[PDB]
Amino acid sequence: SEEQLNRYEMYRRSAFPKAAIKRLIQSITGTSVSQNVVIAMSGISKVFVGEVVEEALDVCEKWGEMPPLQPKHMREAVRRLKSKGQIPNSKHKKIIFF
Amino acid sequence: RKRLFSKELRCMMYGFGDDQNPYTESVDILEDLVIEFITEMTHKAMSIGRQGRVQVEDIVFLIRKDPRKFARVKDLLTMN
Amino acid sequence: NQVLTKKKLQDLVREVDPNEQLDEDVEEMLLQIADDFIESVVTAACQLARHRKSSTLEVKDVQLHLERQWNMWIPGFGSEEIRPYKKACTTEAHKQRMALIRKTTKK
Amino acid sequence: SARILATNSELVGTLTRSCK
Amino acid sequence: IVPQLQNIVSTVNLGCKLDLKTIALRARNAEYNPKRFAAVIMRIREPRTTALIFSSGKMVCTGAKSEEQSRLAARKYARVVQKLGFPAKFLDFKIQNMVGSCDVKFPIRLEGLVLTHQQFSSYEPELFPGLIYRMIKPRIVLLIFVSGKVVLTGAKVRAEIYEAFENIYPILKGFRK
Amino acid sequence: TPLVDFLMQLEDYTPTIPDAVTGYYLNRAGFEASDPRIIRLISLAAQKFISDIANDALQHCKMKGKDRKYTLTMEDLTPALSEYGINVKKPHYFT
Amino acid sequence: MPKDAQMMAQILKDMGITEYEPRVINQMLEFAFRYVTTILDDAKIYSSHAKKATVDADDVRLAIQCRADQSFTSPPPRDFLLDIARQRNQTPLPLIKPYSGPRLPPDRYCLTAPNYRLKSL
Repeated sequence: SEEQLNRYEMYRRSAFPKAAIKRLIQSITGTSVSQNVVIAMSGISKVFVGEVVEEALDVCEKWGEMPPLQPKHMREAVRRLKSKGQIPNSKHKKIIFF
Repeated sequence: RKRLFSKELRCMMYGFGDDQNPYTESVDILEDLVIEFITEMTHKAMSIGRQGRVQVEDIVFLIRKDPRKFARVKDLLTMN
Repeated sequence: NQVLTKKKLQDLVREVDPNEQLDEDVEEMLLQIADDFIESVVTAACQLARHRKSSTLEVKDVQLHLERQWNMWIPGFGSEEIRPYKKACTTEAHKQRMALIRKTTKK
Repeated sequence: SARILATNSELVGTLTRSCK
Repeated sequence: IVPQLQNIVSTVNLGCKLDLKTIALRARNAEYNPKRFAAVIMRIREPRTTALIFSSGKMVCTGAKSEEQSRLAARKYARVVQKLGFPAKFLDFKIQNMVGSCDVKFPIRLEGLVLTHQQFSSYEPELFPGLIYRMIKPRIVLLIFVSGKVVLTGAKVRAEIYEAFENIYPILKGFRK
Repeated sequence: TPLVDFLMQLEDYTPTIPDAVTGYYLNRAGFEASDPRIIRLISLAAQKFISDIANDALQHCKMKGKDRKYTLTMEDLTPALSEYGINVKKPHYFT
Repeated sequence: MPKDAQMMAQILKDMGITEYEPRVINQMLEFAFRYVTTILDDAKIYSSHAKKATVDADDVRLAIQCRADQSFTSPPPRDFLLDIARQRNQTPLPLIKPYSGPRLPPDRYCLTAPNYRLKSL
């Protein structure tokens, strides 16, 4: 239609800027990264945003609300993703044997 | 901290079906989630492989388990 | 002076499966679990605040207790930029004692 | 390169909203 | 619409082995950087043209904008090598590549173009802001942009560029914005 | 039923862990396994877990670069176990 | 025998343990290495949270006390078991019906159930 073609345009053309993530990663490493790191790390974070919004619209469709996304559907989105191990936290030393 | 992903993330939520005009608080939650994800991936990458260096190989091992993200990394590298 | 009021709890069950009821015993136990969680998190955060030689509970030390113990990252608040991650401060005494395990093993 | 992003500030996000 | 050529890459064998230091020291506008690349980079001015001269006597000539201009610049490079003292014959001259570009005068919508021709078109916005469409029969690579500018590369003759543009024009008119 | 479909697929796979070994560790856990397909599913799940830990260890070993024979040293197994809930901490150099 | 395995036999001898397996001393040194490198794990997280340079003694003192609730949780105290009992010990004992056959709880607390199994098709 005429909205699906505009939505497909924003699904492809949108990206995080490489001039800021290269500034963001290098504040964590200390020295330097490469261009093929920033190209991949800018691409995984678009999949991760698409992992949340496609699942936060499943929370909103499950409850009785409309397309505008309140934060109620966004804290619930991170809760359901973390219970399936999708959201990694490297500060919780987990233990499976008890 | 200011918001470094305020205008970029509003195009992306529209790309996955949200609205043309999302809420500022929802955009803020998404920006915080993206920063936390990038930080976690960078620490694990520094630990795995060459200590103190984050490489594409380390990032690929880290994302190997999740199918959607692994496919995207491979496609982007091949297209590049 | 109660924090959960048995209507916010009922909507928390209605959002999961709307054809589901709790019994009086289950409702009371869930309220008790909520109260216990609040008390533990608050005490630990207050101990971390006392440690920072401060007298104000910020959000930076309710973060560190939920992440390390309860596996909870509450997204929509934001932190300061994390400092460059120090990887290995291995000391000289470990660099010379572990260089004796290999000296006996291969030589 | 900047024309793919310039149209990404005219169409999406015209008014800024909020929520209680 | 006609596509005008912008770049012609040709190659010519001189047949005589060259030591590059005397050519770099005697000839003008000659650049030699061995720790970087193993050829002599000499530019002329009348036809804005650049030659990489190699030590085995093979020369790559690039920058001209027709076949006759590329051949005339290659002859000029051969005679400026000749007059230094090397016996240089114009053995074989072959044009490796011809590059042309054109404007089709309307904005193009690339998402339908990758939707209906995904066998021959690889399009990734993030890195390159363009769509690579590979024509199977002409053997040309076309960078199609959203603003309407098309770049045709990877051709040996002029008629291949012309036939590839006449091939890809009705598809682009069918996908006007 | 996903579990039933998986059992139908299993009607061919034979696990490395034998049924008497698995059928004994269910006896210490609290039941005598009557149906010999439940034993097979549990054994296959355990086999998958061990295989994943070992393969992650092999991947760390291959990444350090030595390419002839791969030894299952503790330096490759200890980071490979921490991705699951096994946190070993072995000492060295007892003073 | 290092000086901390020579002292680990002294600790078990000071208890009522005179006859132990020789594998026990190798086990009680792995537990004692895992404990101090978990306290000093948390004592480095708390030093950076208060933003200091070294690991002081008040960081290790907090790291000891803030993991005596999850890593080494206790059986319930004597002041709590007395209060739970003395309200349970005040309701009277009920009377017994004369002929009820097998005396059992209600059916949702017992293990009597039809206990199905798959049709081996």
